[PDB]
Amino acid sequence: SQIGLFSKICRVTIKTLHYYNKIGLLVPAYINPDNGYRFYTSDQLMKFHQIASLRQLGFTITEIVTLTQDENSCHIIERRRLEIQKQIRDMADMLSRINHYLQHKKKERIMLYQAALKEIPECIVYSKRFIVPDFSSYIKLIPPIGQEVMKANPGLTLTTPAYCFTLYHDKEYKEKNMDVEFCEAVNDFGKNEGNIIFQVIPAITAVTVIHKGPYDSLRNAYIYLMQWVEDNGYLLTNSPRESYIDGIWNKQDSAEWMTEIQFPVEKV
Amino acid sequence: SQIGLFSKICRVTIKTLHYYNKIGLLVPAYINPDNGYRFYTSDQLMKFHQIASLRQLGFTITEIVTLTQDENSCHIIERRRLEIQKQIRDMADMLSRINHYLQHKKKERIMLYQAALKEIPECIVYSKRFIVPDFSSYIKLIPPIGQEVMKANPGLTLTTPAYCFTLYHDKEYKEKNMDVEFCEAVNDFGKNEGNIIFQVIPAITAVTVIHKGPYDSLRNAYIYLMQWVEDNGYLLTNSPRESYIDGIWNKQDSAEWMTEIQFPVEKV
DNA sequence: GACCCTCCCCTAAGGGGAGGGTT
DNA sequence: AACCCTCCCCTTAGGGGAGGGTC
Ligand code: 118
Ligand code: 118
Repeated sequence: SQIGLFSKICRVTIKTLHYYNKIGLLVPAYINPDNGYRFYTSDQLMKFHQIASLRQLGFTITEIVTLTQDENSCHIIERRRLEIQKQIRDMADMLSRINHYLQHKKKERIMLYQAALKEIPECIVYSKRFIVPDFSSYIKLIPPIGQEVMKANPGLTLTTPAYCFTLYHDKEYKEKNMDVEFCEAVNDFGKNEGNIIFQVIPAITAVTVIHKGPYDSLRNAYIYLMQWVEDNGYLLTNSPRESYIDGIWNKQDSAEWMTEIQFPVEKV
Repeated sequence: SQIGLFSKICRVTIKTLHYYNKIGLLVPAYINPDNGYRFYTSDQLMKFHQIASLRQLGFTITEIVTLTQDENSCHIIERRRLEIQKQIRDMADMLSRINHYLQHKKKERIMLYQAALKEIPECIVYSKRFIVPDFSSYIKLIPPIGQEVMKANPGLTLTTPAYCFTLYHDKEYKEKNMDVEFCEAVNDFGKNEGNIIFQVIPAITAVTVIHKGPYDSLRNAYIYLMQWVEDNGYLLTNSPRESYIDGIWNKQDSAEWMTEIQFPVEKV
C-alpha cells in the first residue's frame, strides 16, 4: 500500500511517517529505486499499533525505541511511574496556589503582595540577642552595635551583596516585649567579645514577600503570609527573618524604602 | 549596579536577564551607549519578584507579558485553572494504566495483547442480523450476503480502506446459539432486499486489541479486554465489534491472519 | 585578573511551505 | 488534477561557546 492510503489506515499524518522513517522507528517494506516511493504492508500496521500503545502512556521516542527493539528492560518502566507520581503532586500544588490567588484578587481587584518560594544558602553572621520594649528603640540601638564590632575587629569585610536581617524568636507576636536578634553577614571568622558573637546560619527554603513604604504597615505583611501557609498546606518550621534593602542609609523619602519578609516552611 | 551583581541579588543567570531585556520584559534602567553596558537599580528587584511569582504558577512568557500591563484582564487565570485540572485527570489515568501494565507483565514473562484507545467515525453500512448455532456455520454462510447485494445493486462501490465487521448483540459472551449481525461499509445508499438492510453506524471511542493467527483462540482476546475495562475504571457502552483485516481471501497460511477486537468504552 | 558585549547554533516532535517529477 | 519526493526554516525558555573590547 502507498503512503497516502497507509496514512488513512492508521489515521496519522504523512509527515509523521516521514519522521518515523528518518528516526528509524518504522521503516517501509519496499522503496522504489528511481522514484523513491514508500510501500507498506500489514505487519507495519501490527507495529504501529504497538507504537501508539506505548506513546499513549507518556514514553518518549527514545524509550519507545528501546522498549520495542531491545530486551524487556523492565527498569525503564518503573522510572516512569515515579516521574508521574512526582508530577501529579506538583500540579496538585499549583491548583491550590492559584485558587488562593483568585480568592484574594476577586476580593480586592488589586494585589499589594506577591509571594514566591526561593532558596537562601547558609551564611556566616555576627549577631546580638536581646529583649526590646519597642521596635523604634531597637532601630536606635543597633548602629552603636555596628560601630563597636566594625572598629574592634581586623579585616571585617561585608558580603556582596549586603545581607542584614533580624530574627524573631517569639511564637506569637506582641508589642510589649520582643525577643529579637540582629544579624549581619560577613566573610570570615574572628574573635568574639561583649554581647555580640559570630555564628553560622544554615540554608532554608522560604516563601518571601517584599514590602515597600514605611515600617508602620509591616504587620500587614505578616497577616498575609500567615494566611498563605494556612491555605496551601505548608508548615512553619523555623523563626522568620526580616531583611533590610533600602532605608535611611541610602534614601531620604520613607515612602520609597524597601524591605523583605521571609518565612521558612515545609510541605505538610 | 552592574549586571553581574544584580544577577547575584536576583539569584538567576545573566542569559536570563539578556533574554528578558530582548523580549521586552524588565528592560534595564540605564544603558551606556559607548560601551553598551547594563545598569540596574533597586527598582528592578520588585518587578523581578513579580515575574518569578507569576512564573511559579505555570504561566508562559507571553501570558506574563500580557498580565503585568493589562492587569484588568483576568480570564487568563481561569483559562489556566481549567487546564491544570485537565492535566491532573490525564496523569491520574496514565498512572493506573502503567500500574495495570506492570501488574500484567509481573507474573507472565511476556504479553501478546497491547490495548490502545482510538476514534472511529460514523459510517454507512449494509447489514444482516440473525442467529447461528456456531461460528463455523457463520463463516460458511457469509459469502452469499456479499454476492446478493452486488447482484441486485449495480454500481455499488466499497470504501477506501475497507471496513468489514460483525456485531455481537448478546449481553453475555457465549459459544453457541449466538445472536450476530454482519456489516460492511459502502459509499452510497441503496434499497433493501429481504433481511438485508441499509443503515448508519455512529461514531465511537474504543479500546482496541489486534489478534493474529487462527480464529479459534479469539476468545482469549475477549477475556483480556474484559479485564482492562474492570482494572482501569472504565464502563462498556455498546456491543463489541470484530473487524477483519487479513484472512483466507488474501493468504493460505492461517498463521498470518489478522483481526481486531474493539470495545466502545467510557471513562466512568 | 575580572567583566562585559554581540553573533551563531542547539534543544522534542513534528508543521508549513517552495520547487521539481510522473501519470 | 492527483500523488509523491527532498530541502529549508519554525515553534519553548533559555544554554553553550567564540571572538573581541572595557574596567
Ligand atoms: C551595623 C548595624 C547596622 C547597619 Sb545599617 C545597613 C548597612 C548595610 C546594608 C543595609 C543596612 C546603616 C544605618 C545608618 C547608616 C549607615 C548604615 C541598618 C539601620 C537600621 C535598620 C537596619 C539596618 C550597619 C552596620
Ligand atoms: C461481503 C461479505 C464477505 C466479504 Sb470477505 C473480505 C474480502 C476482502 C476484504 C475483507 C473481507 C470474502 C471471503 C472469501 C471470499 C470472498 C470474500 C469475509 C468472509 C468471512 C469473514 C470475514 C470476511 C466481503 C463482502
